[PDB]
Amino acid sequence: SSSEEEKKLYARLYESKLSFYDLPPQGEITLEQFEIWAIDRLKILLEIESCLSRNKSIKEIETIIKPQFQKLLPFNTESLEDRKKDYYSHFILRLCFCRSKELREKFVRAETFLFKIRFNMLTSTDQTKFVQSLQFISNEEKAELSHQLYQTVSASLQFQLNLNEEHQRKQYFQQEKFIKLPFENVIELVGNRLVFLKDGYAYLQQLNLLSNEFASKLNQELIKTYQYLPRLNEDDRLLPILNHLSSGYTDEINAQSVWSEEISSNYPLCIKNLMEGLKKNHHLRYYGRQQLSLFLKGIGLSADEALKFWSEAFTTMEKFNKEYRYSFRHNYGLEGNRINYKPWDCHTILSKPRPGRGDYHGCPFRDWSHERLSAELRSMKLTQAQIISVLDSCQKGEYTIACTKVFEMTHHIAHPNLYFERSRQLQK
Amino acid sequence: YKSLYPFKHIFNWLNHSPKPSRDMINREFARYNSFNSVQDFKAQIEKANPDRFEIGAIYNKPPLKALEKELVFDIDMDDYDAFRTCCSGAQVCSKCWKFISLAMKITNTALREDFGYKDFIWVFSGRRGAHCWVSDKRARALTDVQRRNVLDYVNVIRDRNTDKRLALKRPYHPHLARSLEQLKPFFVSIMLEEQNPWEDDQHAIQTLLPALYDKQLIDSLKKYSKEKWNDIDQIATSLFKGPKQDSHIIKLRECKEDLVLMTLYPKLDVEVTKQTIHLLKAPFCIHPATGNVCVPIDESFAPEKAPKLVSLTALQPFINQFQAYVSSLLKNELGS
Ligand code: SF4
Repeated sequence: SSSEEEKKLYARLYESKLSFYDLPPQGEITLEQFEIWAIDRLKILLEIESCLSRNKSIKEIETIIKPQFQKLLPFNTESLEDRKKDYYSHFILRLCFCRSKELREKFVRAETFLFKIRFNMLTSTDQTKFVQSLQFISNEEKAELSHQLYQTVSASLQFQLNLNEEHQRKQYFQQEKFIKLPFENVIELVGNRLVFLKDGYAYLQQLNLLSNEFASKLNQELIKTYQYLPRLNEDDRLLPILNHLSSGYTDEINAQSVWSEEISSNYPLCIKNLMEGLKKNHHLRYYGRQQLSLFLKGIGLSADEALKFWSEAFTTMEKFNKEYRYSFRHNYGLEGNRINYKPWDCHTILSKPRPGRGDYHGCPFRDWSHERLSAELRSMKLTQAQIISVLDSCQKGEYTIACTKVFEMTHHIAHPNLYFERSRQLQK
Repeated sequence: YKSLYPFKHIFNWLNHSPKPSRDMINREFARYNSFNSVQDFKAQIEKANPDRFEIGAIYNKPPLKALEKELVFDIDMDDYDAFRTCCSGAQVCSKCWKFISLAMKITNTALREDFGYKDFIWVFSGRRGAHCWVSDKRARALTDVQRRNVLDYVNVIRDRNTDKRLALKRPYHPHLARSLEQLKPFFVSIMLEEQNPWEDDQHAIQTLLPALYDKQLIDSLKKYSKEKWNDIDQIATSLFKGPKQDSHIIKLRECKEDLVLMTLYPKLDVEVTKQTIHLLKAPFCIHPATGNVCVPIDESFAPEKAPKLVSLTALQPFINQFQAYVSSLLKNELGS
């Protein structure tokens, strides 16, 4: 499309500053802006999810995503570059997260949160302007049903528009419109008596309806995007991109427990071999110690139970307090610059120098032989063709796919902690 | 079961068609029983000879996933026990029947002016209750979540303890205002005079005092039903002087409205309503302990009117009432 056709298209599609993002895009983009825009939108999503995980309230979320709006993704600024930026970034995200149901759920939730924040951000005129372009009840039906709608919506106006004064509520209720829909679509608002109902028709708290409609349409579109994934999978320019963006979003367990089958049943091969070495030799070398320590932190072992277990495995205390206690406490960030060092991933663990005699660290899909790997897989009750598949994955330099392979057959993962997490989630 | 239960009317009611359908083939009878026709219905009921048989949901398979079942409501006097003097224990009369009459009036008002439902009738429970059956297409296939929504819309009284101030949300939701402007005139004539439960001083301190907000006014009234009702306002105006009279008077109005609701508002059954799978005694079943007929309830019906265990028997008027209802239901099904 010529720049005029695309100009008119985005004028029509972004007549309102907000849209449910209904149709596929129209144009071409150089890969650099592809990455910049995807990263901006993903980072803003990550920050919003960080805000919600700690249960921050609405206005503080607005305030904290305001600067990332002002820096990363401009809003309410008429620059057509801003508009196409946002649109393309969103649909790239739809490409990204459509791969798994957990990821689809999180993406739909988070993009609907974006919808929410953008909506409360906008002006009244432009709010209703988006809402216009699902039937608005007539002004006559409004006047006839005036007292009931006033009674219903007065409390919501008080709590949501800080309209403590009654006169302001009357003035805005005069300005407010009302929509008519069967209550089977707003039963959530019905339960709390947030919307008036009449003869099986709900008068809508309209923002919640708009947001959940958007969310459901988003989920359907995202499932469809996953369905059509193989027809883009020939795009060798985007599969690294989509994998990178997908990975971009990534006591019961006690010192005595980590030796129990209920706890080590979920381990990957690396951690199993590290446990085996720690049990056998009653000592590991620096790399195995660090890998295992940060892993056991990632699964959730307490610092005191960590000291307990590590001290137990060495069947003197003097040398411990002399040399190992400080290092172990430094590992948990409880020393020095106070850096709770995030666990090594399969990538960082592979980035470590290769293991030798007395070493057990690394990715055993690399550091072992096909003989030992295959014997261990047979011990895991795997079939023959499964063994050929795992070894074929290994031989191609692809250790992580072999790991996720053995996972799916004993029950994309490049993190032992998320390996354990998914394994436990399957039991929960 | 051999002579008096009108199987044809019930079959045509629950079949949703003149011809037998999966709405009848795949419905549960209590567990997990189903019939294919009027004839097999009669044969199995006669052979089993049950005290009462309960209506299940329509399923995909002959009784297993539930497809449809009519929206239902069950109400029992037990939740109204702390507010009568005419009857004790499990006895009933037209004085305590006014409670169910008012509750059915409120619920029917909601279901008609509010939910668009049209084909709903009330079935007497046999001893002291009334059962609602809403057979419109929308309610029959209503999901569990939306059934929870409709129930939670209908049952404002969620706390069945009579020793606490309700503290309802203010100002009223429009249905609440409608229900109060319906029930308020009746409240005097029933509770203040005919039942008069607050004439007893101990029942008074147990019920009429906890509904108030002010401890000082509570204690003043304690040291000091229509008479007590007026005395509450009198001592309220006596104890609250100054510019702050207005808020106290308004909240006293609201507390009195809350108590009138607590006394005369629908207190349904909350479990017969939730899940579509659930069971309820079929109409025209016989109560094993009393022997009455669970006859359909009209506006003037009273417990003494229900016949005790055919066209010239007292059962016939209820049979014709059910006939008219089922014909209207079938014509509405054709319309849908
Ligand atoms: S691929 Fe990574 S997670 Fe799997 S065993 Fe090797 S190091 Fe552990």
